[PDB]
This record gives sequence, C-alpha cells and structure tokens, in this order.
Amino acid sequence: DQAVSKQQYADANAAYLQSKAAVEQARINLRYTKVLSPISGRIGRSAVTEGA
Amino acid sequence: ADGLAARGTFTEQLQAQRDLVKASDEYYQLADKRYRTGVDNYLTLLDAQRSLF
Repeated sequence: DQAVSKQQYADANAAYLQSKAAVEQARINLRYTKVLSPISGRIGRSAVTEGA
Repeated sequence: ADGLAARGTFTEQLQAQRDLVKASDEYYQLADKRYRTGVDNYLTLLDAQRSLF
C-alpha cells in the first residue's frame, strides 16, 4: 500500500534476519549441550560420570 | 487614492506570494523525488501536497 517506505522495511527485514541469526546462535549453543557423536563407530569408556 | 495605494503596493505582495507558491512547488518536487527514490513514505508527500494546496 506504500504506507511505509522501502527503507523502513529494508532495515526491519535486516533486523529480522539478525534476530534469526541470533536464535540460530542460541540453537547451536544449545545443540553443543547433549554432546552428539562426531562419527559413527565403537565407543570407549565413560571417563566422566554423572555429576562431574 | 486608496486604489492608487493598492496598485502601488500589491505587486510587491503578488510577487512574494508567487515566489512562495514556486518555493512550495519545488519543495513538493523534492519530496516526490524522496518518495519515488524510496526514502520517505507516502504521508510526507501528502503533507507536501497539503502545503502546496
């Protein structure tokens, strides 16, 4: 409807993608918890235990 | 005598108001340039048309 500008939509879309990138940072930083296996194979000892 | 006074100084009012209309017209032209470029929204162009009218 051109009730807003193109610039005050462009910076809002930029802030949308920046906040999406910050949520992606938080999601990978939560995926770093519950540590996933890097490669498939045979596992050794649990050198750390529960609570340590 | 009052009509001679009006003919003596209404030119220096009509030229001033015509310069005001020309200045507001080129103000609206610059606001339309800002709008068609995309910097300001349509409501500021409507404010420019309000002032020009």
